[PDB]
Parts: sequence; structure tokens; C-alpha cells
Amino acid sequence: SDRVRSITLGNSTITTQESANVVVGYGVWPDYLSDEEATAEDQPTQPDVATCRFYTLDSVSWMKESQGWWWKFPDALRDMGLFGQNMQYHYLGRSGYTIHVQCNASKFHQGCLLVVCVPEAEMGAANINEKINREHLSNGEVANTFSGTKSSNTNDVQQAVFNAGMGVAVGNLTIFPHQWINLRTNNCATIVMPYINSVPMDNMFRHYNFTLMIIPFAKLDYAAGSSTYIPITVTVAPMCAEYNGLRLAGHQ
Amino acid sequence: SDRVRSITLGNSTITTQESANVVVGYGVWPDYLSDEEATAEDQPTQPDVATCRFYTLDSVSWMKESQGWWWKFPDALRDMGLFGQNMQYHYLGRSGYTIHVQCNASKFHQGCLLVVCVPEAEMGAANINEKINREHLSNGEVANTFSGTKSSNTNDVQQAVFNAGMGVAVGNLTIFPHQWINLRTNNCATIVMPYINSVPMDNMFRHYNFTLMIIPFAKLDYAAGSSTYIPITVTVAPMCAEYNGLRLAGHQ
Amino acid sequence: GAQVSTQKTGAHEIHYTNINYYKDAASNSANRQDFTQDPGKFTEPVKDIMVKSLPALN
Amino acid sequence: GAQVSTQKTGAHEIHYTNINYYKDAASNSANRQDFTQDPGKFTEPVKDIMVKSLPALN
Amino acid sequence: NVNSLEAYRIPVHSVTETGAQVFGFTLQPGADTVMERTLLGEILNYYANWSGSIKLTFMYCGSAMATGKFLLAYSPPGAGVPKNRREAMLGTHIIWDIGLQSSCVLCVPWISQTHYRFVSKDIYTDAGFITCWYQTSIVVPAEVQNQSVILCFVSACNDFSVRLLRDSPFVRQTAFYQ
Amino acid sequence: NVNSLEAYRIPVHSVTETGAQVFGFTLQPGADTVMERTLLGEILNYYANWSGSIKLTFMYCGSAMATGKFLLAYSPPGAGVPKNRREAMLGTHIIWDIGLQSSCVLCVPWISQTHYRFVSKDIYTDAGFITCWYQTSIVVPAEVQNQSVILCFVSACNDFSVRLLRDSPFVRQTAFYQ
Amino acid sequence: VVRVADTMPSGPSNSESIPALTAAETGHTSQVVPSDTIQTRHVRNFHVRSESSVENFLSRSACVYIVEYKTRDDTPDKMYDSWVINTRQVAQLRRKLEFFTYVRFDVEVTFVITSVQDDSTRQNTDTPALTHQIMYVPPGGPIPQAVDDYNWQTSTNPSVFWTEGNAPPRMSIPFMSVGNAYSNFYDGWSHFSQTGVYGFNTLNNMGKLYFRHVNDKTISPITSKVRIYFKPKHVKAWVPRPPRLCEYTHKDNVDFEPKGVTTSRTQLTISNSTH
Amino acid sequence: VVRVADTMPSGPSNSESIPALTAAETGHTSQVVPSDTIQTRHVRNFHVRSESSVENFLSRSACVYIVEYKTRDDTPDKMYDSWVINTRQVAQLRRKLEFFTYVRFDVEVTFVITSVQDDSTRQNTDTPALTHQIMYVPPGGPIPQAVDDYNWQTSTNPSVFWTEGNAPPRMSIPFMSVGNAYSNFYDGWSHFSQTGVYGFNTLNNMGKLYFRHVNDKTISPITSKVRIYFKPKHVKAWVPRPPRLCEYTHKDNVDFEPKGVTTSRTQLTISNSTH
Ligand SMILES: CCCCCCCCCCCCC/C=C/[C@H](O)[C@H](N)CO
Ligand SMILES: CCCCCCCCCCCCC/C=C/[C@H](O)[C@H](N)CO
Repeated sequence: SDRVRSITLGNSTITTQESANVVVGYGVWPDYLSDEEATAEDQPTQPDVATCRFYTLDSVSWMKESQGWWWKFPDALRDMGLFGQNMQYHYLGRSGYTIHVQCNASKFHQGCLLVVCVPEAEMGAANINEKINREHLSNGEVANTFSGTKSSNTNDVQQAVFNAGMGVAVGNLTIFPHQWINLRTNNCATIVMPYINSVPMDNMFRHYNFTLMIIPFAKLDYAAGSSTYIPITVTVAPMCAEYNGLRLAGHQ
Repeated sequence: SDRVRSITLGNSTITTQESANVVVGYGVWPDYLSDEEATAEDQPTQPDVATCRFYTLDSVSWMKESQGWWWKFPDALRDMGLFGQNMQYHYLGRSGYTIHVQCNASKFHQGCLLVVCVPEAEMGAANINEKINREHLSNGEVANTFSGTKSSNTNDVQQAVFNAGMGVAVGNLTIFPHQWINLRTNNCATIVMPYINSVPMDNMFRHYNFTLMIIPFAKLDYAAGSSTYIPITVTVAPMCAEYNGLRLAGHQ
Repeated sequence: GAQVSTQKTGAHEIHYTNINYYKDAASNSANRQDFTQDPGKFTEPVKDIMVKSLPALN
Repeated sequence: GAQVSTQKTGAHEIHYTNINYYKDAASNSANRQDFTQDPGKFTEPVKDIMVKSLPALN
Repeated sequence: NVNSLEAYRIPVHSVTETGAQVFGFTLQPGADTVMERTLLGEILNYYANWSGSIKLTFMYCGSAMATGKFLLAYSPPGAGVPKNRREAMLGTHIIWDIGLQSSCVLCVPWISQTHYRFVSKDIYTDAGFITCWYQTSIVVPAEVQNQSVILCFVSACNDFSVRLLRDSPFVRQTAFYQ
Repeated sequence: NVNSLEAYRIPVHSVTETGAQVFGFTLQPGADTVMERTLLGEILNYYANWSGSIKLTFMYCGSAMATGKFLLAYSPPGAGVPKNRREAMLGTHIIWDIGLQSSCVLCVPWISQTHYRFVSKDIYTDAGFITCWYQTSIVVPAEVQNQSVILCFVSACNDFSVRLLRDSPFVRQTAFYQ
Repeated sequence: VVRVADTMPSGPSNSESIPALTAAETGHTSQVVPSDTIQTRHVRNFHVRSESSVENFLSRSACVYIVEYKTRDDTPDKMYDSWVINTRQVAQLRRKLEFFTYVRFDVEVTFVITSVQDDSTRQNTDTPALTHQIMYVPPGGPIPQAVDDYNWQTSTNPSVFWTEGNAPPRMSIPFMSVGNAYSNFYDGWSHFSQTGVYGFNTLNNMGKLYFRHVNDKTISPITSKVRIYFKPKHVKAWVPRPPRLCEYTHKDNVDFEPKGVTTSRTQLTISNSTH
Repeated sequence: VVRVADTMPSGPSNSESIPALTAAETGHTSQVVPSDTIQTRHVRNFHVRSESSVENFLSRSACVYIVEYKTRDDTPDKMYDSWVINTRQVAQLRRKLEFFTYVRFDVEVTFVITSVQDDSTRQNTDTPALTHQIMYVPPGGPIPQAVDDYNWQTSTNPSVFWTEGNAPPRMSIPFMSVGNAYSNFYDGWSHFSQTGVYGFNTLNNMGKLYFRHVNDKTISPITSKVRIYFKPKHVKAWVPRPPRLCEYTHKDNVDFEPKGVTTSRTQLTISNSTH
């Protein structure tokens, strides 16, 4: 059957046995930048094995009262090997991604996640005329968490699930490349995400390309003898990463 | 005339106007590793612009009483950009080099340097049954200095010019790929140096591939009104660098 | 399985016979008749070679 | 009654001579040059063989 | 645990947060205490040099209603041992999802300076570290046991070799066998 | 001067009249103290017979504004050592003018009774004398240093040979190297 | 000339093919190549599985027993020695043979004989060169019971004579079994009623060697000690089996005390700490 | 059959050609023939660079070590001897090998064994012929700790047995390195943190030899002294380097005291006087 899928990128391999399918972007597969759409004049850097490979982020715990999580993604891979180093030494970056999310249960557990991959998720603030600190939009490989009600913390994102931090209807948030992790059919959700920007290359510190969002619509539920701890693991692999404008290390 | 030479490697260019020639190794030009001489099984990493480029070391001051200098060279480029980072993240390295040394004077100054490039310059100790610390064999981009007489420091190399730290005749040290910087004809000395080892790839921290040596045979001399400060600048460019065995950053 | 080759004689004025007796090439005698050389990698180790009559650094 | 065969040399860079001297085959030297193998009876010892890309217990 | 059959059982269960280490050993087939008396360790302990790839196969022996994920990482030396899952996924790894197909293969790639290692221990030919981490936890339904058992397998690939004969360091006799 | 790097420097300067001797040694590659520990002297000290020509290359390491001329003479034996420049120019010599090309070659021609000499010293195969004289002085302008340094080189030509193996007389050990 | 397998290059993959997912419950060893999981290059590999074949692994000379006998004694049994032939009194050659269940090989036998002058009051002698005799008796033949016994004539039995100081004596021996292979293990009894002896001791039946000095009573005692070296050549081997964990006890049975499976670690997870 | 270069005839010259003017600053050795400077004749030269090749220069047997052991002692360690294998305890073969950085050769090993009766009160004996054993242990094998130890069995380790008065024992040994050449010099450390030991002592790892008498306790002490001769054959050599000026001190490092460059003259110009 087509439920078993194997993905190899570099020296890292994922074998799944209850997959659903693979969503590829807006139909476009990630490729390198051609000479007609180019702007910069010098030779790029294509590592292609030491960069294009699966990196595993932190596992998050999914209780019955969990609301959702988000990661900003050119910035969650800041300290992930030679991808993060090549981010630190160059000025212009350009890559696509492969986002694989693991969550397992048994046939006695129920629940349903929505894994969305949203371009340009410019988020709102908890206090309206106030500036958000960078530690709340992103935290690296550590997830930020939505809240169930109207949050009003200082220098923080408005954390409500029914507005997704952006002021929209959370049910209408499926216009983006998405899958579901339904615990009675699924085990994982693979999303191939190409490069989307208004410019051909961009800096990978000053800009946030997209935002993964994992939101449980059907709440997690189980009986009085089943397992309580259910983790959720996100694994990311850059694809067709190239780099331009080499200079010293830093971001300022 | 053939005295003007221009060398381009990456986004760095050297134009010289009083060059002599270019010595290329033992006749062999630096190339990549073929599939027949290979040992490891996984895909290497070939950056080719962000790595293969000229890096400038520290300038050293050449008085009338100067004796000589040496640099160990897979280790003097430890903190030089993505070459040093790619050294820090991989286990096996393999590259050739281009060593260009600058020293200028006027037509009233005299002197003569010998720029040697010595493979496997395993050096002796000042005290015979004593262990040498690593800060005296190499210091990174900072040069170590020979002495005119028998040196007897603790945990240090035997620093005498007439034995070159190796126990040989310093006049016989021209069997290696060398040039001279004679201040009445020359301005620079370019040495293209291929990969020489007993194994096809090696670790670039545990091993010292070669040792540049700059020794003044004819001592520096000038009149009572000429310029006193004469620097000597070494510039190095890795060639055909490839990397194998990616893991976390460190050396232990 | 015999091999015939010339002996080391002088000039201006042979043919020994050799049979190998062991299954390994590390048992064979020394190859003391390879007289070739090439000092082009130690002498003349330069780019843009020199023509010996030109001033060469002209 | 001589037999000529190649020696064990390395790669990237021979022909010893053997004559048997005794009337019995139990006197001969060891057959140290048979390098063939077949691990198809120890690995893959099954009926209805597996194709390594199929789920195989699909 | 060596004087029983419990030495083969790798304990695994539901965790509290995530991302902890399951087990770990050093890639020394013939010098490591883990795969010393294993079949590859025996045959390699009749030799002194070895070369080629190594397959590690992991069988999940839990229940049909239990799910889980793991990160099976190989890390070449030069650094030390990876101390979290962040340092472990920077090397050769695979994510294994437990489903109908009950076993996964981590095929350790041959990555070496030389062509051969040594079977005994030396600093020069060091090979790396096999480690295993929780990608996601073991979620199980009600009225099903939580703690389960992973079994591990090892064999050599089709590019494997051994070079130098020697006596095995396991044979120790004192007198004859009258 | 051997316990320094000054042993390689041949001192030369402006003279008062003309025609004095700069340096001098005997053509014995392996027995003369001058070219004993040189590379040709080492390899020839692993042999007992030698044959063929010898190149001597002289590099002027002074300043670009200084000029001068020298007479690089070879004299076969039978007489003694030439005592002036008049006796030195009666043999094989070359006048070297110092200009843009900074080095000259005195190629010592193979002139011998036999086909081979001996590497060690004997009266029968004596080879001759290398000497160097002032053709004209070193004229230098004002505000430039007067005393300069000549370096010397040696190698063998393409018709060179060695014949009889022996142990080198340089190896002297007493005990083992524990 | 048989090389090992080359490593073929690969690229990225995203498909329903699963080489890493298998089932070890079918008794099947997965054929997974490193080019199935990660991206590999092209490696032209020149290694040869040469010194791991069954011929090269077993064909090495191994000491199987030490035989001691003297040249003058008060009791006649210490002037000669005998040995029932087995390969199961030295653990190295026994453990090298017990990788397989059945074997078929020719044997190459080499004796190494050394003599030592015993301690006595009259050590200042001049002894002529000692000559030794090694007689092989096929199973059923007559047995010598003294050094001067008339069964040492060797009219039909194989024999070898060695003078002191020469090369070691060497002879070749063919495959001597009454079955189709030397059975290393025999799971069964000797009697049809399932009594008697249990093990491979029924199927040994190889004969036995005899050792003496051809010289007569000397005027000073000298102790000879001869070492027997077997060399298995022309080797075929069938149905392999795991190596023995436990230390041996006897030659006739397979019995043991239980041994732990491997060496303990005292922890289960590695770290960059004191491991 | 490769001759040296002929000398070609020449005549007078007057032109802008300058073979004698060159530049040694380019690292270039001038190719000046004597027919470029002076007038030469035609000499048909028949000399052959035969006994200067790298094969003929190194392929000579050289004593690398002396090994001493006895046949009866109060302490058991003086009845046997051992030697960790290197080529760096005798200066002649070491200095002949250290012309190059990397070498690749097969070895031909020859042992010369001599025995001397030690001084004692009971020298009037009649000793039968001594037999010696030389066991080679590849790196990692078990070590004998007595002369009667059971690790002297040589079931898998290479061995050689020699009776007194014969030819010297000789065997051939192939290229045994784990790399592509025997590294004469290793500029580097043993640990990745650049500590440990510095030099070629990490890359020795060749095994070690063992020496004893096959005979038992004799009634008078005899001192055997065996000399090991290596012969490098099938020679390839790379990247030459200058010979060592200074006297050696140890086997494990390269350290020295500074030595003058050559012998002094006390004058700088020759003359027909007392020179
Ligand atoms: C004196 C001349 C003849 C020398 C006789 C010496 C040995 C004769 C017996 C042949 C050796 C067979 C040894 C046993 C072979 C098998 O390994 C065992 N049956 C168990 O496998
Ligand atoms: C008893 C039979 C075997 C005899 C064993 C004797 C020697 C075994 C080792 C082979 C000799 C290799 C010696 C060292 C070679 C190289 O010169 C060094 N590694 C340094 O270059």
C-alpha cells in the first residue's frame, strides 16, 4: 500500500508506516535559482550534503488542555550545524524545506492535529501600541505556545487559538499547504515547501520566511489506564540551499 | 615581460609586478580525489568559493638581527572563515595550497630570504627527554621565531637557524619546493603546494601537513637614512578543499 | 614458466634464467635492474618553463 | 607437467610455477586461492523472496 | 543482567517530556563490551584489521496498539559524545516510525581515514558512537501495558572485509582436558 | 662561524687596488671540509667512486644599485694553487658581470686521467682548485651599504655517476637508543 | 580474483520505496546498502575476501598434545608413551574447528622433538645422537607393552624415524573417516536402547600413536618431549554454529559451568563523561 | 640499459645567448652542460647510473637490534627476551631510511644466533644441540610471561625453529602498513585535542618478537645472543629531505643537541702554503 513512505536527504533517512501523502507546496518542487531570475553577480555556495539534511527540533508535550505551537523557520535552524554556520557567514540565503512532524498513539487514543505551513505570518501584539520582543516571536528550536483565552502579557504576541496570532479565522487557515494528523489513521505529516519571497534571495536573520503551526482541533482524550505522555516531534530538512555574499560572522 | 603575475582565487586577487616565477610542488597541480584512490564511502563537501580563497596572516617585522620564522599549515587557518569552520565540523580534510609571501624594499636596501615549504617538519625539543607544548609548535596566524644560538627553554622547540628545528643542515633545506626573495630582483614568492600524505584524507587538527619557513640568509642591511620598518606578509589560499564525515563542532 | 633476461655486463666487450618458486610476490628477489629516472620534478619544478638561452627573468 | 598461475598481488600496481611430485592427492599443497562465496543460503533463506523496496510483509 | 536473558531487552516506555537518550555504545565490533561476544564480534576477534559497513536492525516487540518514534543516530569522532537530541541529529540518523513493519535498519556508513581499522582499541582508528533518542513518546491506549522491549541486531554489509589472522583473546586454558 | 648562519655568507666589498682573492677551496665533493655536509657531499659520502661534471652557482645578494665583476676560475692540478689573478686566468674561468640576472654558473668540466675519482683523499686522483678573484671592484653610490654577501650553490650535471657502496663516515653511535 | 561490492552513487529521494523498513521476523537478513538510506558517492573498492576463506582460516599448524618419555627408568612404562588421537585437548584448535558441525580435510602432521638431560650424579657423559620412533597404529592393531617389545617392528603399521638435529618430521594423511565428514558433534547414544555414552566419543575411533627411543638403556636419564602439530588442508565445511562462550572442562563430553553473556557496563547510556 | 648523457662538441661563440646567466631565485636548478661555456670535444660516455637507484641503495641487510637470553636462571624473565619492532635503534639503517618521508617495501628478515657457555664451576658438560624459537606476535595478541608458558604454542602466530649449526633462518614479509606507505616522519599528535605523544611513535604499531630456548633447564648456563637483520626489498620512496646533521639520542622522538654545520678551516682563501 501507499501508506509506507521513505525519504532520504543526505546521511539521514525517515521511514514511516502510517503516512498519508506528501503535499508539495503550490505544486512547485524546490530547485536552484536560474540565471534569468538572478540579481547578485558572484558565485554562490552549494554544500548539498553538509547542509541539505534532516535536523530534529525539540519535542513538545501534548496534554488534554494543549492549545497550539509555532516555530519561525529561517530562525529555528540558527544553531543547527553547517546550515546555521552558513547562515552566519553569508549575507543572502535561499532554500526550500521538508517539514516532517511525528506523533504516535495507540488505537485507543483520539485526537486530531492540523499542521500548517504559513508564509509571512506577521503576528499581532498583546498590547496594541506596544513593541514585541524577538524572544516571543521566535525562540529557536524551542516552541512558543498559544493560549486558550485573550492573553495580555508585556511585549508578547496576542496568544489566542481562534485568531492564530494573525487576526483571522483559524478555520480558514487551510488555504496554506497543510496536512492533518488524525490519530486513528495517521502517524505523520510531510510538507515539502519551496522558496516563497518577493525577492530572489534574502537575509536569513532579518527576515522570517514562514511559520509552522500545529493546532489541535479535536482535543486529546484517552481512558483511565492508557499512556499519558504523548510527544510531538518536528524534523526539518533544507532543500537546494545556496548562499551568497561571504563576510565575517555576526548579525548586526 | 614575465615579471608581472596575477592570481585570482574566489573574490580575492593578487597583482604583483616584480615576481620571479611560480613553483608548482613536485610538478603536480592540486586536484580533487578520484574514486580509485578513495577510502570513505559518503559524499564529500566542495564549497569551492567560500573556502578556496586567499587568507592573510599576520605581518612580521624584519630587523637586522632577525633569524627566521615558521607556521604550521593546516593549523594556522583554524580561525579563518568557512575554511576553519569546515575544519571544525568535519572529520576528514584534504586540500592543496597557494602560498604567496610579500616583502618590499627600495633599490638601496639589501637582503635575501629563503621561503621553504617543508612536508612533515617534525621538530625537536629544547630539552631532549621533555614534551613540547602545542603553543610552541604552532600559534595559529602568529609566527614562531628561531634563535641565533642554542635555545634551552622549557617545553619548547630547539630554536637554532643552523639546524632548522629538525637537526639537518639548513643549507641542504632546498630539496623542498622553495623560492628566494632577493631584494634587488624580487618582491614576492609564490609556491603552489599539492596534497602530500601517506593516506588519502586526514584530520586537520591532529595532523600537521607542512611548515612554511622564511629564513634570511643574507642579513637585512641599509644606510643611516633609509626606512627601518620592513614587514613580511604571508597570504594563503586553499585549493580543491573537500571535507568528509560531518559531526558536531569540536576537537577532542 | 621460465624468464630469460640479460646480465649486467660492462661496455666495449649473459642471459640468466629465473623461475619463481613461491605463491606470493613478497618472496621474489630484488628488482635491481630498473635504471630509469626523471629529475623534472626536482630540477625545473616551475610553471612557464625556461629555455636556457633566453635571459629567463628577462 | 607444469602448471602456471598468477600470484597474490595488490591492486593499482607474478606467474609462479608448480609441479606435483607425489602419486597421491593428499600430498598436494593447500588450495589457498578459492575466493568465491554465496551467502544466499544463510541470508535470504526463505520461500517467496523479498524485493527490498516493497513493504515485504505488506 | 548478563547472567540472564534480560541483557537483550532494551527497556522503553512512555516518557514525561521528550527527547531523552534510550541507549548508547561505541562502534567497536570486537573491542566494545556490547558487541564483543556477538557473531560479528567473534569472527572479528579472530582478525586484527576490519573494513566495511555495518547494519543495525531494531525490532519493536511491544503491542499492536502502541505507537512511537525514535532517532537512530551515528556520529563520527572528532568531537565527543552528543549530549542531547540537538547534537545527535547533526550526524547520520534516521527517524523510525513504528507501524505494521516491525523493524528498521540503521546502515552505518563506512567513513574512515584509512582503508582498515583495528579490531583492538587504539586512539588512531576510532570509529564513532551509536546512540538512540526519543523523537516522540510511546502513546498507548487504556488497559495495555506501557513498558515495552526493543531488540537489536547486527551484521555486516556486502563490502565488508577482515585482513590479519591472530589468536582470539577469549581462549584461556591452564592444563589439558583429561 | 659554523655555529651560526654566517658560514654561508661570502663577504665582499669595495677594495683598495684590485685583483685580490675572494675565497678558495679544493674540488673534493666528499673530502673537502667546504662541501662535506652539502647534499652532493652526503650522497657522495655514501659512495667511494665518483665521475662527471659539477655546477657551481653564485648568487649576488647585495643592492640593486651596486655593480661588480669577478673571475671564477678552475685550475687542474699538476702545478699548485694560483697565487694571483695572472696565474688564475690561465685555466678554465668565466668573467661574471653583476646586473639584472643575479646568478652565474661556473660549470666545472670533467678533466681526469681515469674515468672515476675517489671520494676519500688520495694523491693519485686529485682534482684541482676552485678560486675567485676581483676582476673589478664593487662600485656603489652614496647612502648605500658597501659590504655585501655572495651565496654559493653546488649540484651535479647530467653526466654524473657514483659507483661503490660503503658506510658513511659520519654515523658514530656508542650504545643503543633506548 | 573476486572483489567486494562497489558503492554506487545516489541522490535525494522522496517516494513510497522503503529499503530501511523490513521484517526480521521472517528469518531474513536485510540486504540494505548504504546507498539506500543516505547520499553516497561512487567508490571503486578493491578489497578481496581472501584471508577469511575456510581454507585460509583453518590451514595453520596447531599443537594438539605434548608427549613425554624417558630413556632409562626403573619402571618400563615411563620409557615410552602413547596418545589416543583427538583434536579436543587444546582449546584453540578445538574452538577453531567447532565453528562447523561437519568437516572434510586432509591432515599434515609435524613432530617437534626436544631432549633434556635429567638431573643425576653422573651428568659428565658423551652421549651419541638419539634416534626416536613414532609408530601409528590403526584401530584394532596390537599394542606394544614395553620398549623392547616385538610389536615395534612396523611391518604393516606406518612409522617414522628421526635423528636428532634434523628438520622436524612431516607426513601427509588423507581423509580417514568411515562416513562422509568428520562429525564434530554427535547428538546421540552408542547403544540402540539409548544407553551407553552420550556425545562424539563414539565417533572418534582414529587410532593412537606410540613413542620410544630406538637406542637402548643409556647410562644417564634424558627426558624427551615431542609436540604434535596438525594442519588441516583441503578443507570443506558445512552447517555453521555459534562459537562457544564457556570454558571447556573435559575432552570426552561438552559439559560446562554457566558463563555470563558478555562483560558488564554498569550503565546503559553513553556520555562525554568518564566512559 | 640507460646511459648517461654524451658530451657534444662545440666551437667559439659570440652572441646574445647566455646559458651561464640565470636566476636561482625561481627555485630552478640550471641545466648548464659544459658544452655551453667552454669548447668541448665529442665524448661517447658509457657510464650507467646503476648502483645509485633506490632499490640498490637500500636493499642491503642491516643489524637492527641484539637480543640476549639465557637457558637457566633464578629469575624467569632473563630466560627469554622480547623486542618491540622498530628500525630506529641503530643509526645506519635509520639514517639510510630517513632520506625520504614515505616508503613502501617488503622485508626480508634474517636471524644470526650464537651461544656462549657462561662461567660456572661445572663447565665440563656434554650439552646436546640447542634449539631456539622466534615467535612473532601481531599487535593485540597474547603475551608469554614465562618460558614454560602456554602462549608459546603458535597455533596462529608465525614462528620459526632453528637447530644450532645450520644456515641462518630467513623469511619474507610483505608490506604491512594500514596506510599507503610506511611514514618515516609523522608531524602530529595522537589525541584530537593536540595532546598525548608527538612524533612517529603513534604510527609504529608493528608487533613484537619473542625469543626462548625450546630445550628445558640445562645443568649449566649458556647465553644466547641473536641478531636481527632487515633487508628492504621491492622499494618505492617519495618526497626526499636532507640527511641528518646531528647525532641521535632516542628511538621515540627526533630531539637533539645543536651541531655545527661543517668542519672549520680557520682561513677562507687557499694558497700554495701549508693548506
Ligand atoms: C607416524 C605416521 C602417521 C602419523 C599419524 C598421526 C595422526 C593420524 C590420524 C590423522 C589425524 C586425524 C585427526 C582428527 C581429525 C578430526 O578433526 C577429528 N576426527 C574431529 O573432527
Ligand atoms: C618469526 C617470523 C616473522 C618474523 C617477524 C619479523 C619482523 C616483522 C615486522 C616486519 C618488519 C617491518 C619493520 C618496519 C618497517 C618500516 O621501516 C618502519 N615501519 C618505519 O619505516
